[PDB]
Formats: sequence, C-alpha cells, structure tokens
Amino acid sequence: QQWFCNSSDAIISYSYCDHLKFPISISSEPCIRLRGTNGFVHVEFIPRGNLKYLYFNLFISVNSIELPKRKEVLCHGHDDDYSFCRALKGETVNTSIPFSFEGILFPKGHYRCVAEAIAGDTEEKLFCLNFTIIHR
Amino acid sequence: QQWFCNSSDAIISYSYCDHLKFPISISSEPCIRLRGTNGFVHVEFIPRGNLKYLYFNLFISVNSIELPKRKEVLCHGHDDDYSFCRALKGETVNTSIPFSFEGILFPKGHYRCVAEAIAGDTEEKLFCLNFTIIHR
Amino acid sequence: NPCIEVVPNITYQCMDQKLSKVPDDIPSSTKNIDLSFNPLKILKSYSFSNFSELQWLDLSRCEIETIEDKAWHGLHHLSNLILTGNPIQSFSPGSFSGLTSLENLVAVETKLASLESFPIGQLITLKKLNVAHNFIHSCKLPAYFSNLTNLVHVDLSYNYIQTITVNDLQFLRENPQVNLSLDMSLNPIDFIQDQAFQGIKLHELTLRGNFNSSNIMKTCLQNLAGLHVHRLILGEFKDERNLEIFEPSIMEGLCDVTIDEFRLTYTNDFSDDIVKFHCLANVSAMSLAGVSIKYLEDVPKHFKWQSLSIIRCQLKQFPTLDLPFLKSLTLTMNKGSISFKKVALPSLSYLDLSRNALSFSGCCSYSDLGTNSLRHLDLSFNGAIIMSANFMGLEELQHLDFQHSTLKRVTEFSAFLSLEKLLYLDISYTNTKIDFDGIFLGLTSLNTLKMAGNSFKDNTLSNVFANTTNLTFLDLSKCQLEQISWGVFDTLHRLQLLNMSHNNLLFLDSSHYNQLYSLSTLDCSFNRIETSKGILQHFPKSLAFFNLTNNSVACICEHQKFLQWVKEQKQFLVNVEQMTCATPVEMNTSLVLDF
Amino acid sequence: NPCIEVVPNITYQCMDQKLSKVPDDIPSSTKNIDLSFNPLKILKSYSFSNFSELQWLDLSRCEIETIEDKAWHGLHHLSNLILTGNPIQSFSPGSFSGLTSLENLVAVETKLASLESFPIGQLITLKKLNVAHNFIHSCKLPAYFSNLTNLVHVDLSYNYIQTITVNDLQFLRENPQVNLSLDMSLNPIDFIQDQAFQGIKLHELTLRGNFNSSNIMKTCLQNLAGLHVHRLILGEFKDERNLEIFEPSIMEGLCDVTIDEFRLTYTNDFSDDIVKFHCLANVSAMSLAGVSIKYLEDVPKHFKWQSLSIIRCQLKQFPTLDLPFLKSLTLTMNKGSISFKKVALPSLSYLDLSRNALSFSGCCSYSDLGTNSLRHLDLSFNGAIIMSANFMGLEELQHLDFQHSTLKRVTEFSAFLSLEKLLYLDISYTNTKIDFDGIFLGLTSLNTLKMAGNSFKDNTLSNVFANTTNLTFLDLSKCQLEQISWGVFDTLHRLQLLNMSHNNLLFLDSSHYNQLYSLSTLDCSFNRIETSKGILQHFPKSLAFFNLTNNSVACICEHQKFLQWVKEQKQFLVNVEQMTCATPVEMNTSLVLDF
Ligand SMILES: *[C@@H]1O[C@H](CO)[C@@H](O[C@@H]2O[C@H](CO)[C@@H](O)[C@H](O)[C@H]2NC(C)=O)[C@H](O)[C@H]1NC(C)=O
Ligand SMILES: *[C@@H]1O[C@H](CO)[C@@H](O[C@@H]2O[C@H](CO)[C@@H](O)[C@H](O)[C@H]2NC(C)=O)[C@H](O)[C@H]1NC(C)=O
Ligand SMILES: *[C@@H]1O[C@H](CO)[C@@H](O[C@@H]2O[C@H](CO)[C@@H](O)[C@H](O)[C@H]2NC(C)=O)[C@H](O)[C@H]1NC(C)=O
Ligand SMILES: *[C@@H]1O[C@H](CO)[C@@H](O[C@@H]2O[C@H](CO)[C@@H](O)[C@H](O)[C@H]2NC(C)=O)[C@H](O)[C@H]1NC(C)=O
Ligand SMILES: *[C@@H]1O[C@H](CO)[C@@H](O)[C@H](O)[C@H]1NC(C)=O
Ligand SMILES: *[C@@H]1O[C@H](CO)[C@@H](O)[C@H](O)[C@H]1NC(C)=O
Ligand SMILES: *[C@@H]1O[C@H](CO)[C@@H](O)[C@H](O)[C@H]1NC(C)=O
Ligand SMILES: *[C@@H]1O[C@H](CO)[C@@H](O)[C@H](O)[C@H]1NC(C)=O
Ligand SMILES: *[C@@H]1O[C@H](CO)[C@@H](O)[C@H](O)[C@H]1NC(C)=O
Ligand SMILES: *[C@@H]1O[C@H](CO)[C@@H](O)[C@H](O)[C@H]1NC(C)=O
Ligand SMILES: *[C@@H]1O[C@H](CO)[C@@H](O)[C@H](O)[C@H]1NC(C)=O
Ligand SMILES: *[C@@H]1O[C@H](CO)[C@@H](O)[C@H](O)[C@H]1NC(C)=O
Ligand SMILES: *[C@@H]1O[C@H](CO)[C@@H](O)[C@H](O)[C@H]1NC(C)=O
Ligand SMILES: *[C@@H]1O[C@H](CO)[C@@H](O)[C@H](O)[C@H]1NC(C)=O
Ligand SMILES: *[C@@H]1O[C@H](CO)[C@@H](O)[C@H](O)[C@H]1NC(C)=O
Ligand SMILES: *[C@@H]1O[C@H](CO)[C@@H](O)[C@H](O)[C@H]1NC(C)=O
Ligand SMILES: *[C@@H]1O[C@H](CO)[C@@H](O)[C@H](O)[C@H]1NC(C)=O
Ligand SMILES: *[C@@H]1O[C@H](CO)[C@@H](O)[C@H](O)[C@H]1NC(C)=O
Ligand SMILES: *[C@@H]1O[C@H](CO)[C@@H](O)[C@H](O)[C@H]1NC(C)=O
Ligand SMILES: *[C@@H]1O[C@H](CO)[C@@H](O)[C@H](O)[C@H]1NC(C)=O
Repeated sequence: QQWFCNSSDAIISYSYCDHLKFPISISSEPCIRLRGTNGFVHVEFIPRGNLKYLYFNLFISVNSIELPKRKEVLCHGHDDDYSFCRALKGETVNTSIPFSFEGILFPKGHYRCVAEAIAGDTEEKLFCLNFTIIHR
Repeated sequence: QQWFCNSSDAIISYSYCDHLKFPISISSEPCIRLRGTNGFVHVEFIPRGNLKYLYFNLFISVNSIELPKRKEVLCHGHDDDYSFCRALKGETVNTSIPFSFEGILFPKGHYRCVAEAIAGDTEEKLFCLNFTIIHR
Repeated sequence: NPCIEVVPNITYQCMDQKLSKVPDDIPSSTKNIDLSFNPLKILKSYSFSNFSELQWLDLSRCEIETIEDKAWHGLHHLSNLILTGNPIQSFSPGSFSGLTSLENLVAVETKLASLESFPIGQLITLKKLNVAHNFIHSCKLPAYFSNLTNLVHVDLSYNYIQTITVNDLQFLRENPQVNLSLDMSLNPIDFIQDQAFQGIKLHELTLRGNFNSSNIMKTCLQNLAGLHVHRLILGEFKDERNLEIFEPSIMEGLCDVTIDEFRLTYTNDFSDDIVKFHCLANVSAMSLAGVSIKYLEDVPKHFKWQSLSIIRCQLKQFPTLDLPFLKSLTLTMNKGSISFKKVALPSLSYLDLSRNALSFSGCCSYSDLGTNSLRHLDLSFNGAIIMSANFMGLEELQHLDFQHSTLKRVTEFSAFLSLEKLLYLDISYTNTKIDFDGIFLGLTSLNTLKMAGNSFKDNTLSNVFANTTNLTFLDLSKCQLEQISWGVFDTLHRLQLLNMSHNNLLFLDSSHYNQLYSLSTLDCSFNRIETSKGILQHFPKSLAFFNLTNNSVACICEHQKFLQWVKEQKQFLVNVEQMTCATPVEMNTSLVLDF
Repeated sequence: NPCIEVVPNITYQCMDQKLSKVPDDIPSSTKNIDLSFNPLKILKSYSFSNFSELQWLDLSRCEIETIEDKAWHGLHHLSNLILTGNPIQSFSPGSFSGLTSLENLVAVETKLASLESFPIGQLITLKKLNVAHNFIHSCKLPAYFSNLTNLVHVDLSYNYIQTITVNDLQFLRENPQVNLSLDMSLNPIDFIQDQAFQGIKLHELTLRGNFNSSNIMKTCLQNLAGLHVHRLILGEFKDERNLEIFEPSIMEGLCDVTIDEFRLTYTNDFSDDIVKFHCLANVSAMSLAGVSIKYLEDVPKHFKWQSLSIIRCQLKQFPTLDLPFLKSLTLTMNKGSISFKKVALPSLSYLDLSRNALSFSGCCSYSDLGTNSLRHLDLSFNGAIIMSANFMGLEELQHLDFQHSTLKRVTEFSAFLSLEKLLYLDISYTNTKIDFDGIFLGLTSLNTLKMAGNSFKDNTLSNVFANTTNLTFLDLSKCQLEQISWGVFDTLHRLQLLNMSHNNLLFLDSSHYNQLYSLSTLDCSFNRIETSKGILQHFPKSLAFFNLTNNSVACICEHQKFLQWVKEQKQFLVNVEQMTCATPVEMNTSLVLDF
C-alpha cells in the first residue's frame, strides 16, 4: 500500500512493518525487471539513528520456502563510498543511488522480503519494510 | 648392512626387509645431506614384476612417532617420464635418476622408513627395504 | 512518567511522545535525557534548573523556534548538547550562558547563516563544533576563536561556501600554535584566490565531492601552494556528480604542498598512472580505499612511502613492489581472487592480507617476502594456504593467524619448526585432521592456541602439547572429540583457561587436570558428561569456574559421591540453579543421600 | 607339489623353487603355469605333452640354453609364450613347431642377433612380437612377414639399429594393406638414407630417446618426407642423455609429413614457440604430456586441431584459446595452482579440468566458455568453486562432477536451475551444509546423486527431493544425520539403490520406504539402529539386500516381533551369521519367543 510499480515481468509492492512504523520514502527508476536492470533508487527520510554503522537484515521467502538470513553492510564508518553515511539523527537525507544486476535466473512465483535496517553501533532498528515481488 | 653412506650431517643405512628378500642394488651420488642436496640415484636389479604400474608405500617414524602412511606413484602407464617404466619381469634394469630438495628443516634424532614397492596392476610386492637415517 | 525509562533512576529515554515542555516528574540526579521528536516549540527560562547532574542532553527534531534568556541556567556538567533539526534561525546574544563545560556543540541544519552571528565566544572548553548543512557562505573564521583554546575540529560540510580569500585563514596565520582540523566536503568551490594558503598549518583537510571540472580542480588544487597539511583526504562520492576524466595532470599543483598522509578515496574513473606521479615521492603514508585500481605495476625506487594500505580496492593481480623504505603493507578485503607472488621488501615489518581470496600455493619461505624483520603476519579468511616450508627465514614472527583459510599439508611434517619466538597462534576452523604428534613442535614460547573446527584421529585427543610449557590460553571447542588420552596436560603448568564445550564427550575424569596448577576456568558445557570418575579431591585448588550446563549429568544415585559434591562445592559452578537431571525422575537438583 | 598352488586345480604358480625339469605331478587341465627363475637349463622333447589345456606359459630367467626338436609338441591352445631372460642365442629351424594358436611371442633379451635368423614363418596367428633388448643391427623386415597376416605390432626398442635404408620397408611398399605399428625407441639412429620413407603407411611410430644433436635430429627428421603416420610420438626420457637446446627449427622436415595425431612427451628444454610452428596446422589431435610449458599464449586461427590434451604439464596461467575447430579440451593434473579465465571455443563439446588447483571464482556463465554445445563438465578435486549463476547458457550439459572441490554459495539460491537435461550429478565431499529446500530444483531428469560428506541443518534430512522423480541411484553415506523427517521419499518411485551407512541414526522406521516400489538395496550398516518401529509389513516386496551390520540391534525382548522378523526373513539380510546383540547377554542370534 505504501508504494508499488509494474514492470514488464515483475510487480513490486512495499508496505510498512508491524512493530516499527518510522516514515521513509523510497522508489526506483525504472521499475525493476527481474530479467536484469540498470538504474537508480531514490531515498528520502529523516534518520532515526546515526547512519554511520548501517546494515540490513533480510528475511527472504521464495514460494513459502524460507531462505537463510542475509546481512548486507552498507556503511562501516571508514571512508564509505556514500555521502549519506555521514548523516545524523534529525538531518534530512535525500539521495539517489545507482545499481545494475544481470545474469541470474529467478523462478516464477511469489517472493517476500522483510527488510530491517539496523544502526550497528547501538543495535536499534531504524525502520522495517515489508516487500512483495510477483514474477510472472 | 646392505649399504650405507656418511655425509656431513646424515648417516644413511639400508638393509633388506624380513618377509621379502628380493635382490636390488641402489645407491646415491653424493651421500645425501639433510641440509638440502642435488644429485643422482643409481638403481640396478631384475624386476620381479612388470614395473608398468609401480608405486611405493612408505611407513615413516620420526623418533618413534609414526607418521601416517605415504603413497608415491612413480609410473602410471600413460607416457611416463622414465625409461624403466617399460621394463618386464626378467629384464635387467640399470639406470640413474636425478633429484634435488632444499628448504625444509628436519629435527635432530633418528628416523626409520619401511619402503615397499608394489606393482599396482596385480598388487604384489616387488621388494621391501628397511632404511635408517641418523641426523646429527 | 509519560516517557520510557531505560535504566533505573538514570537514562530516561523520552523520545516521541506528544510533549510541549520538559516533564516535571523526571527524577533529578539523571545523567542522560533524550527529548527527540517531541513537539516542543519554545525553550523557557530555568526549565532545566533541577537537573544539576545532566551530562548528555539531546533535543533533535523538536520544533524549537526561539530560546529564552536563562534557558540553560542550572546546567553545570552538560558535556554534550545536540540541536539538530531545530529551525533556530537567529541566535541572539546571551544564549549558551549557563554552560561552563560544554565540550561538543552540534548545530546541524539549524538554518544558521554565518559563523560571526554565533554567540559562542565564552565557551572556553568547546572541543568540537559541527555546523554542517547550514546555509553558510564564507570560510571566514571570526576572531573570537582566539578565546576558544581547546578547539580541535570544525565541520563546515554541505554548506554554500563558494570562494576562499587571503583574509580568511588569517587567525591561522597569526596563531601558528592552534591544532585545527578543517572539513569542507560537498561545498561547490570554484575559486581559490592566489596566495590564500601561505604559512598555514592544518592537521586535516577533507575535500571530497567538491569539484566537477578537471580544469577547475586543476586550477584550484594548483592554488594550494604553501599549505602544510598532516592528512589530505581526496576523492568523490558514489551518489553525486563527479569528474568523468581523471589524469595525473590534475595532481599538478600538489607538487609544492607538504602532504604527510595522502588518502585517496573512491574515484569514478581511475587510471593506474595516478599513483605513478613524480610529486608523491615525499608522501610518508600512502593509502587507497575504494579506488577501482587494476594493476600496481612498478613505482620508482626513490619514493619514501613508509606505509601503504589498499582496502576494498579491486585488483586483477598481486602487485609488484620493491620499495626499500616501505614497512607495514596492508591489502585487505580485496574484491577479486588473486594468487600470491614473490615480493622484495627489505624493511617490511607488518603484513596483513586478510579477507581476500589470497590463494597462497607456495608457503613460508624467506624467498617469498624478502624481509628479516616481519613481526605480524595475518592470512585469515583466505582461500587455500599450502604449507611447504618451515618459515626458514622468518624467525622473528610474533603473531600468526589463519582463521578460515583451508590449511593444507600442515600435518605431513613438523611445520612451525623455526618459529622459536611466537606468542599468538590461531588455526581455528582450518579443517585440520590432527594425526601427527609433532605438529606443534618448536613453539617453545607460544601463549595462545585457538583451534575450534579441527578434528582428530580416533576422535581421541593425542599427546600434542609436549614442549609447549608456556601456554596460558588453550581452546578446543567444537572439535568432535569422544575421549581424552592418558598423559595429556602433564606439563601445562601455567594454563589458565581450558575450553572444551560443544564436544561429544561421555564421561569426565579427574586423573587429568591434576597438574594444571594455575588453572582458573574449565568450561565443559554441552559435551554430554554423565559422571566424574576418579578421586574428586585431585582437582586444582584454584579453579573458579565450572560450566556443567546442557549436560545429561544423571542423578539416579549414579556416583552418589559426585551427586553430593556437585551441590556442595557449587559456589564455583555456573548457574547451579537450573541443573536438571536426565534419568527419571528429571526436574531435580539434589539427591536424597547426604555425606 | 614342490610348488605353490593359487587356485584349486588351476593356476599353479611354481616360481622360484630349485627345479631342473617340469614337475610331473602337476595336474592336467590347467590353464596357467609359471616356471620363473627355476634353474632349468634345457628344454626336452614332449615335456609338455600332458598339458593339453595350457593357454598361458611363462619361462622367465630360466637358464634355458638350447631347445630340443619337439619341445612344444603337445601344446594346442597356448596363446601366450614368454621367454624373457633366457640366453637362447641360436634359434635353429624347427622351433615353435607344435604351436598353432600363439598370439603373443615375447623374446626380450634372448641374445638374438637378427630378424631373419628367427624361424617364425609358420606362426600364422602371431598378433604381437616383442624383440626388444636383442643386439639387432638392422631394421630390415624379412620377407616371410607376407605369411603372418594378423601381425599388428613389432617392438624393436633398445637395440643397436643405426641406419635406415630404402630396401628396408620394402615389404611395406609392396603391401599397402598391412596395419603395422613400429617402435624404435632408444636406438642410436644417426643416418636415414634419402627417400627411405616413400609411399609408406604406418599406424604408429615411437622415436623417444633416439637423437642427441639438434643438427642430427633436424637432418634425420627432415629425411622423413613422404611418411604417412597415424600417431607420431616424440620426446625424451628423464634418465637418459638428451638434447640441451630445442628450437622450432628442429620441427622443419615435419612440414611435408602427414601426421594425424602428434604426441609430444617429456622434453628437457622447452620453448613455448614450438607449438607455434606453421606446419602443425593440419594436425588433427595435438597432445602434450609432461612438457615444462609455461605459457600457451596465442596460436593462429587457421589451425585445424580438433582436440588438445595437456596432462602433468606445468603452467603459470590458464591458457588463452580461440580455436574455432577445437573440441574436447582437457587440462588435467596440472603442476601449479591456476585460476580460471574466460575462453572462446565455439565448438567445444567436452571439458575436463580435474585434479588441478583450478580456483574458479566466477561460475556457470555462457560468458565464461563461449560454447552452446558442452556435454561433459568435470571440475573435480579442484580448489574452490564459487557459484554465482545458474548455468544460464549451458542447457545441454549431461554430466557434472564436483568431488573434492570446496563448493560455495550453492545453498544461497536455487543453483542448477537451468540444467533441465542432466543425468549425473556428483557433489560428494564438498562441504555443503544443506539448509534450503530448493537446492535441487529444476533437475527433472537426474538419475544419480552422490553426496557423502555433506551435513544438514538439525542433522535432519529435510524434504529436498521433490520434482526429482527419475532418480534411480541415491547416496547419503557419511552424512552425520540423526533422523529422517516425515514425508521424504514419497515420490522416488524408481529409486533402486538407497545408501545410508556410517550415519548416526538411532532407530529405524517403516513408515518411510513404503512408496519406494522398485527399491532393491537398502544398505544401512554402521548407523546404530536398535529397533524398527511402525508396521513391518510395509517394506516393499522387491528388496533383495539388507545391511544390518555393526549395529547395536538390541535383543532384550525389545520389540519381540522385530527380533523374530530379523531371523525369519533372513534370506535377504546380509551376513545374518554374525548378528551379535548389544544388551546382556550378547553373543546371540535368536530370541526365545517364537510367533
Ligand atoms: C590535533 O587534533 C586531533 C583531533 O583529535 C588529534 O588527533 C587524535 O590523536 C589521537 C592520538 O594520535 C588519535 O588516537 C585520534 O584518532 C586522533 N583524532 C583524529 C581523528 O585525528 C591530534 O593528536 C591533535 N594534534 C596534536 C599534535 O596533538
Ligand atoms: C592397427 O593395429 C592397431 C593395434 O592394435 C589397432 O589399434 C587398436 O584399436 C582399438 C580400436 O580403435 C583401440 O581400442 C586400441 O587402443 C588400439 N590399439 C592401439 C594401442 O593402437 C588399429 O585399430 C588397427 N587399425 C585398423 C584400421 O584396424
Ligand atoms: C555406501 O557407501 C559406502 C561408503 O562408505 C560403501 O562402503 C564400502 O563398502 C565396502 C563393502 O561393500 C567396503 O569394503 C568399503 O571399505 C566401503 N567404503 C569405505 C570407504 O570404507 C557402501 O558399499 C555403499 N553402499 C552400497 C550399497 O553401495
Ligand atoms: C552391504 O551389502 C550390499 C549388498 O551385498 C553391498 O553392496 C555391494 O557393494 C559393492 C561394493 O560397494 C558393489 O560393487 C555392489 O554393486 C553392491 N551390491 C549391491 C547390488 O548392492 C554393500 O557394499 C554392503 N555395505 C557395507 C558397508 O558393507
Ligand atoms: C509482512 O506482511 C505480511 C502480509 O502481507 C504479514 O503476514 C507479515 O507478518 C509481515 N511481516 C512482518 C515482519 O510483520
Ligand atoms: C531531493 O533531491 C532531489 C534532487 O536530487 C530534488 O529533485 C527533490 O526535490 C529533493 N526532495 C525534496 C523533498 O525537495
Ligand atoms: C626394520 O628393521 C628393524 C630393525 O632395525 C626391525 O625392528 C623392523 O621390524 C624392520 N621392519 C620390518 C618391516 O621388518
Ligand atoms: C649400468 O650402467 C652404467 C652406465 O650408466 C654402467 O657404468 C654400469 O657398468 C652398468 N652396470 C653393469 C653391471 O654393468
Ligand atoms: C531512583 O529514584 C527512585 C524514585 O525516586 C528511588 O525509589 C530509587 O531508589 C532510586 N535509585 C534507583 C537505583 O532506582
Ligand atoms: C524542582 O523540584 C521541586 C520539588 O520537587 C519542584 O517544586 C520544582 O517545580 C522543580 N523545578 C521546576 C523548574 O519545575
Ligand atoms: C574573549 O572573551 C572576553 C570576555 O571575558 C572578551 O572580553 C574578549 O574580547 C574575547 N576575545 C576576543 C578575541 O574577542
Ligand atoms: C558542475 O556542476 C554544477 C551542478 O550541476 C553545474 O551547475 C556546473 O555547470 C558544473 N560545472 C561546469 C564547469 O559546468
Ligand atoms: C619532494 O619531492 C620532490 C620531487 O617530487 C623533490 O624534488 C624534493 O627534493 C622532495 N623534498 C625533499 C626531499 O625534502
Ligand atoms: C621435546 O619433547 C621430547 C619428548 O617427546 C623431548 O625428548 C625433547 O627433549 C623436547 N625438546 C626440547 C624440550 O627442546
Ligand atoms: C582338481 O584336481 C584334484 C586332484 O586331481 C581333484 O581332487 C579336484 O576335484 C579337481 N577340481 C577342483 C575344483 O579342485
Ligand atoms: C602323462 O601322464 C601319465 C599318467 O599320469 C604319466 O605316466 C606320463 O609320464 C605323463 N607324461 C609325461 C611326459 O610325463
Ligand atoms: C609361407 O609359408 C609356406 C609354408 O607352407 C612357405 O612355403 C612360403 O614360402 C612362406 N612364405 C614366404 C613369403 O616365405
Ligand atoms: C650422442 O651421444 C653419444 C653417446 O655418448 C656420443 O657418443 C655422441 O658423440 C653424441 N653425439 C655427438 C654429435 O657428439
Ligand atoms: C597443411 O599445412 C600447410 C601449412 O603448414 C598448408 O600449406 C597445407 O595446405 C595443409 N594441407 C592441407 C590443407 O591439405
Ligand atoms: C516442484 O515442486 C512443487 C512442490 O514443492 C510443485 O508445486 C511444483 O509444481 C513443482 N514443479 C514442477 C514439477 O515443475
């Protein structure tokens, strides 16, 4: 309900989590094709934390078959590649990040990802998002 | 009792085995130094086998502490690097092989190696030798 | 308390409740408050008078628009004051009056407009000052900085600074004794007046993300003549506009600066010739972090680099190096899978090649790294080490570390044989079937073993700790042992921590551990022990900790002596509380028979 | 019998006893004798008359000096006659009379002196003939070879052949239909008369270890003009004198030969330009074995190699190849540790990179090997494979093999997803913690799984065999399982071999295996099973083999029904004989309660 886009082969939709509702705006350009894409992702929010040690926990399910848990480090403090790894709690972040992926085959079905951001220094959750990809 | 040589830092002596006494003459030039050597090894005997699939079993003991068992393939049939891998049972072999080793540190003490040659196709033992290195 | 409390009587987290003033019911003697995102709209006099113990106050996102005169009146020990987000446009004089020990003022995104309209002249203890994201238009340092003696950092990033002049940095020209560290990232700088930096001495100067024309960057960097900086940090950002062509001609102008630590962060386009520029030769500590380098082929031999770090950088081949002055090389977290190659570094004294897929086929030879002065080797988390020598030239190593690197041919001979002075070995999680009793021979000075995921032959702990007297810390967790041989630990007279959890033992014995005089902890959790045979009076009289948890210690009158000893000498055991039994009846702690 | 007997009534090994004649007490109807090293000194007439069934006779090292007339009189089925070592200098006529089916005469080191003084003209079935080490001085093939129709190999190695002439090889000029395979290794050849080989057609020609002057080798090889050989094998030996300089100028003269399979064995000095010689372009199957090559950089694109093998050869880098006609590449047992690199082989159909330390970081992409026709991939015994793609272009692979290669990121996603037609997968001993139920998805045609040293999560066999209906062979030994989940094997209707030995099971159930209709073997040795819960009438009525050995099946009236079924339906169990029990009393087989 928060946001969604329809691509040629994918339908991507996100909503807020249930135990954390901290506002965040996020979108992409163009709508991701699971057949390989190249583009940008636009982020706009106000850090509920220091963003200096930011990482993610992803709980992924492919057709109701829980994958293991992934942990992706985005910032680590020592000369990060990103300008928003310098923000502070209360300082509006508004940025655009490029990406590209091609060469993987994904099954048809229905995926789900619970994506929760953690401030690694004090271990509090900045936000939680509830994703939904439908690949056709 | 069969043969021995004295080097600067090593004393090497060999005798026959107990359950196999098949004649074989073997020596080296020069007497091996465990401090790294480069030279030749001279072999003279009459194959009690076909020598086409020849390998060794080495039972090594360093100061009465049995190492695991080593298996070294010498011939394997398909275009071996050695001219005697072509001999036949009854055909006198008389050859000289070069070697070189440097860069390992060996403890002081007393080593023993039971070295038994096997014809890999029919699994009979060609000969068995009882070695003795004393490193000082 | 309309707000949460973290710690009893201290640390009252009161974030995000609909508040319009400080709660009065907050107990005094607190040390940390947090009034964030509360819809305050004005500070009022004496509001914090009662909190005369507060040393950490946060007011972020509050809608604070004005400030009364004696606002921070009773605050005497407040060290940190954060004011991010509050649209306090005009800081009228008299603000920050009562504060006498403020060491860290954060004023990010408070619609500030200049450093002179900032009444902080009296804060004579201000260590740091952060005014990022604040509409500022000029680098001019006001004169009142002469009062702030202990000021060591200023952050002006993400402002509207446009040009630099010679009357700026004047306070730095009159005072050659200030240890100031500037920062001007993300400022659209285009014009540096000539002779601007002259007789200046900064301790750090960040310039990431400033310029977007190779021409403008070249000219501006050229006008840096005369600067004397202890750490110059350059580069770009990934989510920003940036140079599309980068050439060593840009580094012109830097040829008369006096850099002492040249750091070069991420760069969009990167040609390997940059590091081969003739006026980096006096840099004392080179460093790259995130640059998309491919080949570091050959650098001149008159370079005076005493250090070199290459972190997170791509590489297609192990670099070729012959610097005669370099020490402390570091190549960590490399993006590719490379294979080691011989180098020649006569002055190397610290190596660190961790977290790469460094597959290092040949091994431990002086011929590999030409240095008779190595002291810290680290090859952890790598691909596949293959041992084929006894470290014949590296007899000074004091710190060795394999931690997730497949370590081969370590049991086939007495490796580690020449390391007569080594203090910290670590071979954990290197799949290493110990089946030879001379593997740890020669390590007469070791103090710390760490082996966890390493099996044994017969699942039996052989006698592999002879001539290892000085071992003080030992770790054997997660090995799949099933018994301990007789005679081990007979000479480990100084061991103080013995770890054995997560094994597959069945019983326990006290004939062991009888010589462990100075032992202090004997963690044996999770390892399925049912009893303790042997006389139980032979444990050492120095043990302080005994983990006997998650076992199946049986209490069906099995060894009544032990079932009594376990609940008698329990001032040492850990969590004696939940000691369940595993033979019906379970859910118990004491056995009926006493003494 | 003064001599040993191997097999009852056959195969009477009588080697090395002090004998002076054939023992008379040897039973007839034997098929194999061996009279080796016995001090016979003369063969006598009719001595073998009784043995009219012998088809393998060895007389090695005997001191046989002469031979009587009707020596091999009664021999009618002797296929192989070995005479190595016997100093029979003169083979007077009439020898080899009675033999009418001799297919393999070995006459090594019998002091022979020429091929003409060899009365074998009547042996019209002689397949092979070996006269190595025999003082011969000339390659002249005698005319009586016209009689020996089925002669396909002659071995003249280690003789005194010195020169070759045109009147030799005349029998080969008059008869273009003989399929002869020569061999002249270790012969000091120095002069080949001009026009010697002309209109000749050999099937093989070995020349290893002949020449020692780059000049003499060049000239002699040049005189090979006109030859048409199906397999030319060149090289040297390690324990012999050999060329000290080797250059592509030597390969001159070979430019007008008609080689079909150029094999090049060990060579002392080797320059990488040899394989880049302009007159190998028509060779159909190149092959190297033991050459100390370093770089195979770039070969021309008009080469017509349809195959290429590089075995036991050193290498410092994965070769760079773009041959458009090459298929069936093979690079095995390489002496170094190399990393894979992209190639472009549009006609490749067979790859084999086993036994190397091929660390193949990127993985399974069409971009890696440009071939839409791969059918046999083999990366076994390698260093560390890293999966990062689903074999997106290789949808024809029918044979895949990882056997001791550390296989990473195989569980993190559904690998093997595009291999819709694969028959033989093998991932044994690749340390692979199966913790995902979609790992084997897409393999709808698999017939053979092989996983041995692979653990699970919870030590519990999850449901990982859905959509794998056609699996016929399955292997799960050596996994450290501790139970089987409910629901597995519910669709493996065609499985015929289920392996589970060496596990850590505790009991056994029959609710499983109820759908395994066509099962035939259920090896469950060594896995510590005590009983069999569930109705025992639900096993399939096709099982033929049941391994229940080295268990601790208890017989303390524990499940009396099972203790009866185990000794009743035992015409299927394996080694029912030594079925010990493990609850006092042990050493038993039957329980008292019947029916
Ligand atoms: C100038 O101020 C800087 C800022 O703190 C001082 O730097 C610290 O020095 C200590 C000891 O070397 C380091 O552990 C810190 O990491 C440094 N901080 C940073 C980020 O620079 C510096 O020491 C001061 N100069 C002098 C001469 O004392
Ligand atoms: C000429 O004789 C050779 C010698 O046996 C024949 O070679 C065998 O052929 C079979 C089938 O191709 C192979 O499996 C063997 O390995 C070959 N032996 C060797 C070592 O060459 C050859 O087939 C004969 N020529 C013809 C046309 O039949
Ligand atoms: C299951 O795999 C095991 C591997 O452990 C096979 O075990 C071999 O069994 C034979 C007896 O038939 C022994 O002589 C070997 O020693 C065993 N292998 C090892 C490595 O010890 C077993 O045969 C397999 N089961 C089936 C039915 O094939
Ligand atoms: C258990 O018994 C079975 C059946 O006798 C053994 O299976 C044979 O094993 C050999 C060697 O692995 C194979 O070559 C045969 O094909 C197998 N026969 C069949 C049809 O299963 C098995 O090896 C024995 N297992 C153990 C561990 O002793
Ligand atoms: C995500 O949303 C689904 C409904 O679409 C819900 O069932 C699930 O619990 C949500 N995840 C979390 C972590 O709340
Ligand atoms: C965020 O920045 C973009 C420029 O990248 C700008 O277009 C956008 O308006 C900004 N967001 C807001 C809320 O102004
Ligand atoms: C080798 O010789 C020693 C005596 O020197 C003897 O004890 C040992 O048994 C011999 N080895 C064998 C295999 O006979
Ligand atoms: C063995 O060959 C060598 C030449 O390498 C020779 O000197 C020696 O005499 C030969 N052996 C005998 C017993 O003649
Ligand atoms: C903190 O304050 C409360 C209320 O004034 C008091 O009961 C308590 O004893 C104080 N100390 C602690 C440690 O809670
Ligand atoms: C300080 O505490 C006293 C007594 O608890 C209270 O009456 C007073 O209001 C407090 N100060 C302020 C500014 O509220
Ligand atoms: C420092 O503060 C004092 C206040 O006591 C003031 O008189 C003086 O002018 C200040 N210094 C500067 C350089 O303004
Ligand atoms: C650098 O970027 C700014 C921001 O878009 C742009 O206005 C300016 O023109 C650029 N520089 C040049 C030389 O064009
Ligand atoms: C600094 O380096 C330059 C060359 O880049 C050199 O000419 C100069 O002498 C160096 N300064 C020293 C050595 O003090
Ligand atoms: C090493 O230990 C052995 C006992 O196995 C002992 O004989 C030897 O002297 C020791 N070497 C030392 C202490 O250098
Ligand atoms: C072989 O010969 C012996 C003695 O003539 C005879 O007893 C035996 O039955 C024969 N067959 C076998 C299989 O031993
Ligand atoms: C053949 O067998 C018969 C009877 O066993 C025996 O008398 C005769 O001597 C044998 N032949 C020879 C040549 O010994
Ligand atoms: C072949 O053998 C026969 C004996 O029947 C002989 O007459 C003939 O001459 C032989 N052939 C040749 C070419 O010698
Ligand atoms: C080749 O080796 C033989 C054997 O020693 C030697 O007599 C001959 O002279 C060598 N060739 C040349 C051209 O010298
Ligand atoms: C054989 O190769 C040569 C070049 O080495 C070439 O000139 C000739 O045409 C080839 N023979 C063919 C293609 O039949
Ligand atoms: C794979 O198995 C699932 C059950 O987990 C089933 O729903 C799906 O249809 C199967 N896919 C096939 C047979 O292609």
